[PDB]
Amino acid sequence: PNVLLQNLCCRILGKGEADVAQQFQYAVRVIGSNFAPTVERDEFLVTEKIKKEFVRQRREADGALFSELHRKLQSQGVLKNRWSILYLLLSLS
Amino acid sequence: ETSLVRDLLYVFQGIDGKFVKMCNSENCYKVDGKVAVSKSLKDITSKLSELGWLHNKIKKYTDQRSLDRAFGLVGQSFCAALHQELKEYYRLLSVLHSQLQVESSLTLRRLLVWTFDPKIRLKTLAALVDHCQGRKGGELASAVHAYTKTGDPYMRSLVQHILGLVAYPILNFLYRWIYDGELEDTYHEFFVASDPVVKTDRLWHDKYSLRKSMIPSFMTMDQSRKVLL
Amino acid sequence: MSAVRETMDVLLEISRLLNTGLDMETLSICVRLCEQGINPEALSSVIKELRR
Amino acid sequence: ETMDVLLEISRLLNTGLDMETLSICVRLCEQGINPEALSSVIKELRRASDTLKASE
Amino acid sequence: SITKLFGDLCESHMVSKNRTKQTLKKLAYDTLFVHLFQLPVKNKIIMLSFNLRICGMSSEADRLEELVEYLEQSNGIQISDLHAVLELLVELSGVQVFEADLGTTVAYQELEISTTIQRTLQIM
Amino acid sequence: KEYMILISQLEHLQRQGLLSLQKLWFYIQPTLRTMEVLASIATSLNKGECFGGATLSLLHDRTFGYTGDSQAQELCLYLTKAASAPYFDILERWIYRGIINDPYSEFMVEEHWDQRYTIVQQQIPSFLQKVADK
Amino acid sequence: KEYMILISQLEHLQRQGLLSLQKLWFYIQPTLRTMEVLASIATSLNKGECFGGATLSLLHDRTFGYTGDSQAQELCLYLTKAASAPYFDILERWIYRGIINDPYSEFMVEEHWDQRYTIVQQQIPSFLQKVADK
Amino acid sequence: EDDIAALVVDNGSGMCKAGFAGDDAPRAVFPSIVGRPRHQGVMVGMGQKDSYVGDEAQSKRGILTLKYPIEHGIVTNWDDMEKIWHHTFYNELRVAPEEHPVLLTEAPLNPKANREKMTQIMFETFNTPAMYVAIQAVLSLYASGRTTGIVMDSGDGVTHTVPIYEGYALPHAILRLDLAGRDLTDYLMKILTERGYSFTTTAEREIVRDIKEKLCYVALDFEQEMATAASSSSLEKSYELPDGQVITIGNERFRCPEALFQPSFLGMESCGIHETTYNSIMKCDVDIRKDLYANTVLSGGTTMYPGIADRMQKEITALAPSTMKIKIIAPPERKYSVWIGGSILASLSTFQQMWISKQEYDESGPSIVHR
Repeated sequence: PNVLLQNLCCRILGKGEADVAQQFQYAVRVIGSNFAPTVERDEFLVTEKIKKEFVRQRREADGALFSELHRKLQSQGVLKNRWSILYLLLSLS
Repeated sequence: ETSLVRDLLYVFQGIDGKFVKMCNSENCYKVDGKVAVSKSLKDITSKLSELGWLHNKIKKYTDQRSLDRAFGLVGQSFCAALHQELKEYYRLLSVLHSQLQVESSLTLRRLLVWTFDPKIRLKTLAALVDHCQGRKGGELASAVHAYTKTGDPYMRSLVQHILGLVAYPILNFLYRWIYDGELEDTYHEFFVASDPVVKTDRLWHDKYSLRKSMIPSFMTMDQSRKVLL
Repeated sequence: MSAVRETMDVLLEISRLLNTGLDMETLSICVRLCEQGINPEALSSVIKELRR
Repeated sequence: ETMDVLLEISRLLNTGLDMETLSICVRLCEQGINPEALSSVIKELRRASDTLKASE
Repeated sequence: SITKLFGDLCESHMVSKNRTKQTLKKLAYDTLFVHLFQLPVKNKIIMLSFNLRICGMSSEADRLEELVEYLEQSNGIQISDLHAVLELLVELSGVQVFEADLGTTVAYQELEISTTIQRTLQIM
Repeated sequence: KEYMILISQLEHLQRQGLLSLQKLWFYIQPTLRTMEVLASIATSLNKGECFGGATLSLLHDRTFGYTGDSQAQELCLYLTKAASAPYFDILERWIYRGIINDPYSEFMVEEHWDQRYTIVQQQIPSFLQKVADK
Repeated sequence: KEYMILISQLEHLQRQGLLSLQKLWFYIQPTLRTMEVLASIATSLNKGECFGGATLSLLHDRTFGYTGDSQAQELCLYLTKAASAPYFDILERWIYRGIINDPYSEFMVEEHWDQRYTIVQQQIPSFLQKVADK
Repeated sequence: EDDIAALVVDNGSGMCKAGFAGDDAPRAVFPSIVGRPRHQGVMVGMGQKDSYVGDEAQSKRGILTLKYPIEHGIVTNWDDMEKIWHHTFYNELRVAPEEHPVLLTEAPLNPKANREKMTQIMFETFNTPAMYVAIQAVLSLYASGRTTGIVMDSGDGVTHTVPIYEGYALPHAILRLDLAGRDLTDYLMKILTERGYSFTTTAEREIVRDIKEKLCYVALDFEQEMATAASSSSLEKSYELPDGQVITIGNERFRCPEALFQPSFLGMESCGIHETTYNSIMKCDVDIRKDLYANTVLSGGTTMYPGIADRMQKEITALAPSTMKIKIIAPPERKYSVWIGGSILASLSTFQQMWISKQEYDESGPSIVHR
């Protein structure tokens, strides 16, 4: 938990292990107050949102492909909290 | 058997039980109503009466306890610590009773040694309320202090507890009145009788006088005139 | 392990398509957290502040 | 001030140390005595006191 | 005066006499040297305050961070390796709102009663 | 709210029942202490009919009186503090600009040229009339 | 206390029957060896009506003569240390500070250059006279 | 056992400090002397005896001639060196070392031909079952609860500056500096002579070595301390020795600790204490230098002053870089810091297979010290 959270600050900022302290406290607080998901778990809602977004930009070809790739992510059977990851990518577009 | 275990329990928990106890010193311990019964009932029925008397002494002081706070700030502080050590006696009453229902077997002789450990506690609080009936301070503080002047290093912790809680309004009058000179006494329960006298601007006329007979014994005389000064 | 590689590949490709600004190492870290049941909302919020 | 602040932190982190032990520990830290070595020494002393106290 | 302090330390945790003190001194030294032979404190503190947050000790987390911040912003006045004092403390670490506190304390009072009853049965 | 929710916590111990009249008396020894103090404050306000500054000095008198009984102090203290933060807020709005407003006539300072006010002495703050003259 | 919980221990066995007079007497032989020395302690305190160092003197010579049974030596050793850690604490603050509290004439050296301090021999010590002089 | 029955003999550089383990000060310390009669006759003073040694040679020092078996820290003669070991075990302790292991000390710069020599003496002559030869540098570090650092041994011997990294010393950083405390006490007599008070009795000169630690004090910045003397400060104390001779301090108070940094008052071109500190660390490996700045330890009988701890601290930064944390660990006792480390070692758990016995001595002879 802690180590991963720290490594993230370290990596994106491109600064070393004890140089991330101030951000490290901000993330721990933001994470600490809203640690767990507050919204229902439902993969389907996110896939539809990601597909409306492509529709919205008329990048429909990238949308069609995105469905193939999402199906591929599911079929491999490796992840379990697929929704969260996809929601995190979508939020970051 | 088990009925005589319930019968002393109600007498500890309060008064009466399966026959009438109501008597305090009209007391033949408890009425049987019969005597065809064992003669070992006369010596278990004397052990039944002797915890309940010392529970009721602390209780009648707690009955006279409740006031807005009138005649003495110290008085209900002492009765507050007798309510706190009253509270400890009931937990020792609930662990007896827990034997009765299923969780087992009872015997009066084992719950006797579980009441023989409250008995050095609640007996000396029954002597401690006997020193002072009074509510006025600087003598309740002299009462709890005369008991650490007595021996027995296992009731010396139990009165020293009461001594720390009795002292807690007295010394809260003192250090604030050293720094500001604020006051609240209207019984003169502090060990300095704080201005009773008619108000005239000072010329060396006595307005503050200690009025020796409100001095704790957890302070001494040369320290009472130092803090008065 | 094989499966895991292929899975990271899909994830990297999805990332590229959605033009998010995540690379492989940051994304692996993001995935490990999410899988521990982390609130993605809160997490996105941290990540945007970290990119600023 | 400073000794009181450090006594609250001791309680929040559940380390159970009062002002006496804290003052002894502070003068050890100041003499350049390693924290990690000391946290071990302390774990052993608690364990040992409590053992001696239980046979009593 | 490393030598007094360590003697003081052996006596403090115990709040006959010479025999015990020498034993404790030996324990203490043996452990100390063995350990010696064999990150900055702030990131460790942060990890702990993070633990406090997930466990929902937020108020204590807020206070803890604030106090550490206060010591950092202070110049030391009687401590010369303030960082080490913090690290040692650190290395020694370890509605339905109102019914939770009441439920824990009531469960504890019942428990205390059970352990005292188990003790009373046990002596027999 | 904390009084009525504890009775439900011991009613979870009533589905596994083994509570006694004597075991329950132990939980009831804290909440008779809290409630008897709550009753003796409640009786005095009826007898007075006090409101506004007449409540404020009455609850300020219980902060003195219940010194030396520490946990009885905590509710009588809490009650004056929660009665003072409304009161002294109507005071502070008069310090930042100049608003005297009396909807119910909670504040003592009545509003009338000559700059008359007159306080009243019926109702007064937690402290004495010297704080009134200021 | 420590007599009467060992009593109840043996009555726990009596909740099943089995017990005869020589089944119980493996308890009576350790208790009998304690009491029989505790009763020969107890006569000299009472009819002596001793107090102070004089009390320590009777318990010290009883501790010397009962070296024959280790169980007998150990009780009067507990008796002479539970009677001396009070009396050691009064002399300890006397030789450390030089001020004493005796509200019951608790020490052999009573108060009241030429302010004479009189040491009595009715609290005649277990320790020698030469170390009592110092 | 050996937990309290291991003997700690710290053969220092002028005083032998013997005692039993699990104490914080030595039982009996006294300066090591022997005395040899020239012509034997009728004696005077203490009773018939073949040699007055030690504390029966310090009681009479004008009927005998004094000879230290330990001179400049190192054993010069080995015959008389056994005679002071004989004195420490049987008079100033009393136990036979044959049932009780012995922990004996060494210099950080004695030759190995000398080191096989002290092993040959304890095994054969005193017939010890086991013993261990231990450095004085590592013991004083051990009383200060560290395992690494440099100790500033300034004793009644050769100044040592020994950086030890994890119980292993750097064999290219142990400087032998010829300042001794006995050099300062001797310097102090000859500037007392500029005040007009001259010695002529050996007994008055013994109290010079006491006064050096006793009356004499150290303030920060000597240079302004003589400047504050020119405006007539209070610092001048006059000890009275019953007789007409006076030992005063006041204009020689600050020159005598100033001679630590400046050997020019002694008339030489040698290194000072801070200087010989700085030269020793400046030839140490660059990766473990940091650990030596933060674990500076004062030790010995020369740096016995109330205020020399902070003088060395304000003074050492002005040499070494300031991107080094230098912290002066100054114990108030430090003469006995070698001994407290030697007793604590007897009570070390990891020492019960580092003992050098007679059986391992029987298989490889006196090169078992190579260890």
